[PDB]
Amino acid sequence: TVSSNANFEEMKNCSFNATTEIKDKKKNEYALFYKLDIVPLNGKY
Amino acid sequence: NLWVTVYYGVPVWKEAKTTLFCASDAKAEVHNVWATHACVPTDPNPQEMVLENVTENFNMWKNDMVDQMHEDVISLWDQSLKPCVKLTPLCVTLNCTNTTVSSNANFEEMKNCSFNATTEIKDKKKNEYALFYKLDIVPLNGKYRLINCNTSACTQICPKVTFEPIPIHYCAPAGYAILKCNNKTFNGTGPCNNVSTVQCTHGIKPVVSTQLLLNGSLAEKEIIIRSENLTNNAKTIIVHLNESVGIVCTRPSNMTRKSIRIGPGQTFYALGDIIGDIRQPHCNISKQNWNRTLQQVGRKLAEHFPNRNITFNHSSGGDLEITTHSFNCRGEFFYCNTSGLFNGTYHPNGTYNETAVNSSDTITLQCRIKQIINMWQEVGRCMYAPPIAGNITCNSNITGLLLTRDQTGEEIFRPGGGDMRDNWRSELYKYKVVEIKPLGIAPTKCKRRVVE
Amino acid sequence: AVGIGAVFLGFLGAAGSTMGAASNTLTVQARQLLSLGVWGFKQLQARVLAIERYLEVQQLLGIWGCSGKLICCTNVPWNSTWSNRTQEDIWNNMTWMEWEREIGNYTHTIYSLLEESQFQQEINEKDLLALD
Amino acid sequence: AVGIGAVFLGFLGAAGSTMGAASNTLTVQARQLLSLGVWGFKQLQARVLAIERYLEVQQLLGIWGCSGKLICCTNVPWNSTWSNRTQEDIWNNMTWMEWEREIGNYTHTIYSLLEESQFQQEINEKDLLALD
Ligand SMILES: *[C@@H]1O[C@H](CO)[C@@H](O[C@@H]2O[C@H](CO)[C@@H](O[C@@H]3O[C@H](CO[C@H]4O[C@H](CO[C@H]5O[C@H](CO)[C@@H](O)[C@H](O)[C@@H]5O[C@H]5O[C@H](CO)[C@@H](O)[C@H](O)[C@@H]5O)[C@@H](O)[C@H](O[C@H]5O[C@H](CO)[C@@H](O)[C@H](O)[C@@H]5O)[C@@H]4O)[C@@H](O)[C@H](O[C@H]4O[C@H](CO)[C@@H](O)[C@H](O)[C@@H]4O[C@H]4O[C@H](CO)[C@@H](O)[C@H](O)[C@@H]4O)[C@@H]3O)[C@H](O)[C@H]2NC(C)=O)[C@H](O)[C@H]1NC(C)=O
Ligand SMILES: *[C@@H]1O[C@H](CO)[C@@H](O[C@@H]2O[C@H](CO)[C@@H](O[C@@H]3O[C@H](CO[C@H]4O[C@H](CO)[C@@H](O)[C@H](O)[C@@H]4O)[C@@H](O)[C@H](O[C@H]4O[C@H](CO)[C@@H](O)[C@H](O)[C@@H]4O)[C@@H]3O)[C@H](O)[C@H]2NC(C)=O)[C@H](O)[C@H]1NC(C)=O
Ligand SMILES: *[C@@H]1O[C@H](CO)[C@@H](O[C@@H]2O[C@H](CO)[C@@H](O[C@@H]3O[C@H](CO[C@H]4O[C@H](CO)[C@@H](O)[C@H](O)[C@@H]4O)[C@@H](O)[C@H](O[C@H]4O[C@H](CO)[C@@H](O)[C@H](O)[C@@H]4O)[C@@H]3O)[C@H](O)[C@H]2NC(C)=O)[C@H](O)[C@H]1NC(C)=O
Ligand SMILES: *[C@@H]1O[C@H](CO)[C@@H](O[C@@H]2O[C@H](CO)[C@@H](O)[C@H](O)[C@H]2NC(C)=O)[C@H](O)[C@H]1NC(C)=O
Ligand SMILES: *[C@@H]1O[C@H](CO)[C@@H](O[C@@H]2O[C@H](CO)[C@@H](O)[C@H](O)[C@H]2NC(C)=O)[C@H](O)[C@H]1NC(C)=O
Ligand SMILES: *[C@@H]1O[C@H](CO)[C@@H](O[C@@H]2O[C@H](CO)[C@@H](O)[C@H](O)[C@H]2NC(C)=O)[C@H](O)[C@H]1NC(C)=O
Ligand SMILES: *[C@@H]1O[C@H](CO)[C@@H](O[C@@H]2O[C@H](CO)[C@@H](O)[C@H](O)[C@H]2NC(C)=O)[C@H](O)[C@H]1NC(C)=O
Ligand SMILES: *[C@@H]1O[C@H](CO)[C@@H](O[C@@H]2O[C@H](CO)[C@@H](O)[C@H](O)[C@H]2NC(C)=O)[C@H](O)[C@H]1NC(C)=O
Ligand SMILES: *[C@@H]1O[C@H](CO)[C@@H](O[C@@H]2O[C@H](CO)[C@@H](O)[C@H](O)[C@H]2NC(C)=O)[C@H](O)[C@H]1NC(C)=O
Ligand SMILES: *[C@@H]1O[C@H](CO)[C@@H](O[C@@H]2O[C@H](CO)[C@@H](O)[C@H](O)[C@H]2NC(C)=O)[C@H](O)[C@H]1NC(C)=O
Ligand SMILES: *[C@@H]1O[C@H](CO)[C@@H](O[C@@H]2O[C@H](CO)[C@@H](O)[C@H](O)[C@H]2NC(C)=O)[C@H](O)[C@H]1NC(C)=O
Ligand SMILES: *[C@@H]1O[C@H](CO)[C@@H](O)[C@H](O)[C@H]1NC(C)=O
Ligand SMILES: *[C@@H]1O[C@H](CO)[C@@H](O)[C@H](O)[C@H]1NC(C)=O
Ligand SMILES: *[C@@H]1O[C@H](CO)[C@@H](O)[C@H](O)[C@H]1NC(C)=O
Ligand SMILES: *[C@@H]1O[C@H](CO)[C@@H](O)[C@H](O)[C@H]1NC(C)=O
Ligand SMILES: *[C@@H]1O[C@H](CO)[C@@H](O)[C@H](O)[C@H]1NC(C)=O
Ligand SMILES: *[C@@H]1O[C@H](CO)[C@@H](O)[C@H](O)[C@H]1NC(C)=O
Ligand SMILES: *[C@@H]1O[C@H](CO)[C@@H](O)[C@H](O)[C@H]1NC(C)=O
Ligand SMILES: *[C@@H]1O[C@H](CO)[C@@H](O)[C@H](O)[C@H]1NC(C)=O
Ligand SMILES: *[C@@H]1O[C@H](CO)[C@@H](O)[C@H](O)[C@H]1NC(C)=O
Ligand SMILES: *[C@@H]1O[C@H](CO)[C@@H](O)[C@H](O)[C@H]1NC(C)=O
Ligand SMILES: *[C@@H]1O[C@H](CO)[C@@H](O)[C@H](O)[C@H]1NC(C)=O
Ligand SMILES: *[C@@H]1O[C@H](CO)[C@@H](O)[C@H](O)[C@H]1NC(C)=O
Ligand SMILES: *[C@@H]1O[C@H](CO)[C@@H](O)[C@H](O)[C@H]1NC(C)=O
Repeated sequence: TVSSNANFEEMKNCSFNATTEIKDKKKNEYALFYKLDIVPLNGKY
Repeated sequence: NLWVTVYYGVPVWKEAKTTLFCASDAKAEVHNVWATHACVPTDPNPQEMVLENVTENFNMWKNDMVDQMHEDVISLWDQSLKPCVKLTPLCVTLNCTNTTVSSNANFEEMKNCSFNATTEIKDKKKNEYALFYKLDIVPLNGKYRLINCNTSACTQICPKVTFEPIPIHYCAPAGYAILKCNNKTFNGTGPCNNVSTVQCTHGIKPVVSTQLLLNGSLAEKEIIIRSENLTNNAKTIIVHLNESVGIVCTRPSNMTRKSIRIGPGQTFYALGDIIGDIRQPHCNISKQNWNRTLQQVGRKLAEHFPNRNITFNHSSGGDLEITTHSFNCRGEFFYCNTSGLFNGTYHPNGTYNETAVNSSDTITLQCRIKQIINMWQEVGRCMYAPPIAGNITCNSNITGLLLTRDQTGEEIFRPGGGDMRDNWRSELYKYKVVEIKPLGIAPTKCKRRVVE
Repeated sequence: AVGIGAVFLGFLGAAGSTMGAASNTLTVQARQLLSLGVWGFKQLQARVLAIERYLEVQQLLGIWGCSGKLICCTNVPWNSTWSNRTQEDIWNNMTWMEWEREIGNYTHTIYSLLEESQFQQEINEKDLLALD
Repeated sequence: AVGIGAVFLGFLGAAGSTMGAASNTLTVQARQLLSLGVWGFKQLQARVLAIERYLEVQQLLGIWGCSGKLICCTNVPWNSTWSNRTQEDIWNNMTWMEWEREIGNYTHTIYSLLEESQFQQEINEKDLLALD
């Protein structure tokens, strides 16, 4: 989401739990990935 | 008439750059980091010839030998650390607290840290406790974590290998030679009128130190001062002593070595507990041997800096790796607070008779232990030093000093290990690899005969 | 002072002496020529380096006709431009190191002349053997 | 029994025969001299080893003046201390292996003499050609 632009179905805002510097703790992080590098599942990728 | 003739095997040499290989006496499964067992035996009595009527220039600041073997050490260290455990799983929350036992009052240097460590089987986890020094753990917003968790995975030294400083000889191939100077008052750069040719060098012990050169060779005639540009204060100064001063350093404590399992096939050793009282490490230096030694070097500096008061002060500060005198003792990394050593100044005019200072007086020092080390002044590697059961004691001799200079009147000299390469420059200052050119052409009256 | 036969001298000996005196110690220098781990690679690189350096000198000697001769005369004459000093002051007043330094600029020209001269010594000799 | 020309014999042949008989089979031995993976390193180590061994013998031959000669006479005389046996019993009553074992102790002394003698053969020859 941001304010051609209509055809935005090539990059998706993916969020995941990424391990921090310490193994036990995990924190949420977000990054953009192209549609050619991620596949869906039976609504997660 | 004169004719041209060709001579083979003339005594002519030209400066060149070439590779070198190690050579050391047989020693004897025993494992060594330097792999001296793989080095070539040198000789009982190597051949050395003293040349005459020859003068050759020397320049140790542009010597490839120091640059060459500098890259050898890091490769050797990297070579031996590949088959060793990695301490990535240890990056877990630490529940540390004051150690309790029945000086002892100042116990804020080691904490009893507890954490959940994975057993042989991955799913199960059990609680374990170990002792860690204050310098290797940092707090959080009341828990602690290892310092290296956010920088890089830090490996472990396998206890099987020992990294004591075994002397080694760097020897060149055939067709090349190493030229050795013998002038007792030879500085870093200048002509040498007593050059002697040798197949290769003498035993050189690789020692890692910052402010003081230890258990090394001594100057013959007098104190030698070497520096590429003395007038420039941005370059380090190497001092070689003709009289050495002994140093005794120890970590007096019997600390049980406890093996902790952190994963399948992975096990690392830590400090178990303390049997007795808490007592800090220390180093002892005789007062007279240091006061006199700083007296002799003081007058030597007077010639280079005439009619200038010379004073020796402690290091500025900042990072602990170079501020303190870092060295090794049985595999334990020390960091000694060197502030009381440089607490005096030389007066060019005055009386300095040594009998005034009382004898049997030593200079006690405060030193701290850091078992997580990053080497070569680069954050790209680490190594966890395992502990040793019982108390250790290492005795050595101070050989040289690494000082730095920094508007009128008093001249301030401070200790500092600006670069690691200067440690070996004090040993290879009198060596130079050279290439042989046995071809010679000169005129003569002899003419080749042609058969008709 | 007792005498040394010059065969007992060490490597690079007589370097600071006169050229004529050093001409009697050529043998000792010739003897020293060709005397998985990290050390093995460096040692292996050293062995090939020694072989390459020795073979470079022998290759030049073979073309010049001094394949095995330690001291060999040639037919090309000496040019005064390369050196102007007399024979007396060359063999008895300076060392080999200074001499090579002086004429290091003309080394390329002399090397080509020896190859050209010796090659000419072969074709004309062959013509003489064809008259039988 | 049909005759073999001694050129058809294999490597190390005639080792158990007399020294005189084995002197006619020197050619065959000379021919065999200089005939990323784990194997490559060992194979590479083998190639350099063969070159080093072959060059060591040739270096000694060049100094002695037998640069290319397979059989070469010299000017140094033989010492009775090194060997006391007569010529008849040496070339026709024992093998080369026994001979080298017998005189293995005196090899160092003989080697130095050849260099000293041959080196002397060069300087005096040079003096003769300077009279033109
Ligand atoms: C120009 O420079 C020249 C070179 O410096 C110089 O020549 C030298 O002169 C001095 C002064 O005259 C000589 O010093 C004497 O040395 C004796 C020992 O010599 C032997 O050992 C030497 C060192 O050997 C090590 O280092 C070598 C380095 O290349 C290695 O090759 C060796 O393998 C060996 O390495 C081992 O040891 C190292 C540490 O030592 C170690 O790092 C290494 O890893 C390894 O373990 C050798 O160089 C020397 O070799 C020469 O001589 C032998 C024959 O002897 C030859 O075969 C060699 O080919 C070579 O030519 C020797 O092997 C000392 O014992 C001697 O001490 C006595 O004398 C002094 C002064 O007189 C006294 O202060 C001292 O106390 C001793 O006297 C005491 O005892 C006696 C009883 O014995 C008693 O009567 C007396 O009253 C007193 O109480 C002395 O120091 C030096 O040997 C000369 N040569 C060399 C090469 O250094 C020359 O003068 C200069 N001037 C010019 C040319 O004008
Ligand atoms: C500058 O140079 C000095 C001079 O060498 C160094 O001081 C020596 O350092 C070495 C290495 O640290 C010390 O060697 C150690 O000695 C210990 C005690 O040895 C004595 O006692 C035992 C019995 O306890 C006797 O058997 C022995 O003969 C001695 O009488 C040893 O316990 C140590 O053993 C280590 O090596 C063995 C080898 O197999 C291993 O199995 C062990 O596990 C262990 O790792 C070690 O050998 C030596 O004592 C020091 N003093 C002297 C006079 O040599 C300085 O350390 C050095 N400084 C720097 C910064 O380089
Ligand atoms: C060999 O060993 C001797 C002694 O064992 C050492 O000599 C000592 O050196 C220190 C350092 O200089 C002396 O300590 C003091 O140094 C002061 C330097 O002056 C500056 O700093 C003061 C600090 O307040 C400033 O006020 C001043 O303006 C300067 O900026 C001196 O000023 C001190 O003098 C005072 O004490 C002496 C005591 O001896 C009195 O006689 C004076 O009147 C004055 O009150 C003081 O000297 C120390 O005193 C020296 N001890 C002696 C001489 O016995 C050598 O340094 C050491 N060798 C080496 C190479 O270090
Ligand atoms: C991608 O998604 C993340 C959330 O997973 C967005 O992050 C939030 O963005 C909003 C609006 O920009 C902020 O108000 C929040 O504070 C952000 N939260 C976090 C945890 O980052 C991110 O903006 C999205 N980016 C795009 C390009 O769509
Ligand atoms: C990331 O971690 C968070 C918690 O740290 C997870 O949040 C839980 O997700 C499960 C999914 O089965 C829910 O049942 C819980 O109710 C969630 N808890 C909270 C507090 O929200 C999250 O599922 C993890 N995964 C992702 C992709 O965010
Ligand atoms: C460090 O802390 C651990 C606990 O995390 C201590 O271990 C306990 O010690 C007490 C008294 O010595 C025993 O009664 C318990 O049985 C121990 N429990 C475990 C799980 O070890 C340990 O003693 C402390 N060590 C120091 C030096 O303070
Ligand atoms: C180690 O593991 C134990 C359990 O195996 C953990 O104990 C739990 O810790 C959480 C912390 O959020 C508490 O909420 C639970 O109540 C604890 N359970 C029990 C039974 O004590 C412990 O936190 C882990 N970490 C450390 C450092 O011990
Ligand atoms: C250098 O140090 C000397 C002493 O080590 C200083 O000598 C003293 O100087 C002060 C003046 O600053 C005089 O009052 C004293 O009388 C001097 N001492 C003696 C024993 O006479 C000297 O001043 C310092 N500075 C310079 C430039 O030399
Ligand atoms: C004795 O002390 C004097 C101090 O005056 C030293 O010489 C003087 O040093 C100052 C340093 O600021 C110079 O300005 C003077 O010019 C010097 N005096 C002379 C005459 O040149 C002198 O070096 C000391 N003696 C010794 C042996 O060091
Ligand atoms: C030379 O050394 C002697 C050795 O003691 C010093 O003499 C001492 O001086 C102090 C202070 O004046 C006295 O308290 C001692 O009683 C003296 N002892 C002796 C044995 O005489 C002397 O001061 C030194 N010379 C100096 C500093 O110039
Ligand atoms: C250095 O100072 C100490 C101070 O304890 C001196 O120790 C004295 O030594 C003498 C002779 O051994 C004893 O009679 C005294 O009782 C000691 N003093 C005590 C115990 O307080 C030592 O002598 C001094 N150094 C020198 C060289 O005199
Ligand atoms: C950490 O140690 C303190 C020591 O008093 C203890 O109270 C606390 O419970 C420990 N942490 C956990 C999670 O048990
Ligand atoms: C450890 O001892 C120091 C000494 O003053 C004290 O300040 C600190 O609070 C103690 N820590 C714990 C956890 O008791
Ligand atoms: C070495 O050179 C210095 C000067 O550079 C000279 O004073 C000394 O005597 C020389 N050493 C000798 C001759 O042994
Ligand atoms: C070293 O010695 C030479 C000759 O004795 C001298 O010219 C030079 O200034 C000295 N210092 C340095 C840094 O080279
Ligand atoms: C060391 O050199 C200093 C220079 O002043 C001299 O006073 C001292 O006697 C020398 N000591 C030795 C053992 O050579
Ligand atoms: C040392 O550096 C200073 C910096 O200006 C320069 O003036 C001087 O010539 C240098 N001396 C050397 C390189 O010997
Ligand atoms: C340290 O403890 C061990 C084990 O109890 C003991 O053998 C050793 O003697 C102790 N250290 C000292 C200095 O007594
Ligand atoms: C070092 O000096 C201190 C000073 O009190 C002393 O307590 C300690 O025993 C000394 N250590 C030695 C001589 O090993
Ligand atoms: C060293 O000790 C002195 C006092 O002994 C202190 O002032 C200084 O801050 C200390 N420096 C370091 C790096 O520990
Ligand atoms: C130098 O160290 C060695 C071993 O540590 C020791 O034997 C020797 O006595 C020391 N040198 C001096 C002058 O004390
Ligand atoms: C020496 O070289 C010069 C330059 O080519 C040439 O002119 C001259 O003829 C040469 N001398 C002899 C004797 O050939
Ligand atoms: C043989 O060697 C001995 C030992 O040196 C010598 O005395 C003798 O003269 C030598 N024989 C001949 C013929 O030179
Ligand atoms: C050497 O040979 C002679 C005859 O060839 C003989 O008389 C003599 O005994 C022999 N020497 C020895 C030591 O056998």
